[PDB]
Amino acid sequence: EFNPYQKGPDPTASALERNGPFAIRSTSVSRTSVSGFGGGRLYYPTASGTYGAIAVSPGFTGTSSTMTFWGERLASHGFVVLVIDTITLYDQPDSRARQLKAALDYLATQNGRSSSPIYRKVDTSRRAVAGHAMGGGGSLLAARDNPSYKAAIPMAPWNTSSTAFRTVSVPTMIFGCQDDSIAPVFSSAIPIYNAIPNSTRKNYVEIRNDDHFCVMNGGGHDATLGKLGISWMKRFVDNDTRYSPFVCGAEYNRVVSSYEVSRSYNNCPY
Ligand SMILES: *[C@@H]1O[C@H](CO)[C@@H](O)[C@H](O)[C@H]1NC(C)=O
Repeated sequence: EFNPYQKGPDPTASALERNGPFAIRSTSVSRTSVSGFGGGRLYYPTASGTYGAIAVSPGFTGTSSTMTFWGERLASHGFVVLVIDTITLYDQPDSRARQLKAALDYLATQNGRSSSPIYRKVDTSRRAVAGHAMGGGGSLLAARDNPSYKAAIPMAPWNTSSTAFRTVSVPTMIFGCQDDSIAPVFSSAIPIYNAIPNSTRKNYVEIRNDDHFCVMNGGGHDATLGKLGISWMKRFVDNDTRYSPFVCGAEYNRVVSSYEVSRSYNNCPY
């Protein structure tokens, strides 16, 4: 099927386990130069063309410096990625959802500014969210409230009641940390997964024998979580069905049946 959003080589496991084939630059977004979020860190490919836009939120008392992995790893596979700082360290999930929307609106603005390093670099119609803990809840609430979004990746989601997510229509991949002692997977992440309609493309992958920061910088799951996140963004932000096997096929089965993973659920195939 013709796909104008397809970029980069045919994917193989080893390639998706490391920084991608797009050379990237990063720049700081000053809190003072934006409204509706606390600024953050911008990653973009230096090669020409338009790329999907992704906004990533930290959790409670979290800063963008703790998620630079996701900025670099996603951008280097061919996305424009803004890891936000929030207005306050203490912003709740609903607030983080509004800030993720403003962050994506910010990218759409900068796309039309001749001065911006991402001038003419953003496909403003192809937007996704992701986040850690209350940022994960926030990404899923932003997906609920903005059903034009292409993908959400909540990671170790925290407080928000599962009942909030019974109408989510955005393709959602959730990461769990099996021994999360802040947001226990069986009471926080898995009920959220289960609440999403079975008509929505979804996936849950849980990291074995690890706690709440297993998805964050220094978490020690770059190869697996990076591969799954790149693959989910590629599949849904870019409509790139070459990535299906990494979320539903042979390469997914090898990962979820490995010693690194304690659970997976999905409504594959897709
Ligand atoms: C949910 O969707 C999946 C994939 O389409 C399907 O295989 C499965 O049987 C569905 N579950 C229920 C309860 O219908």
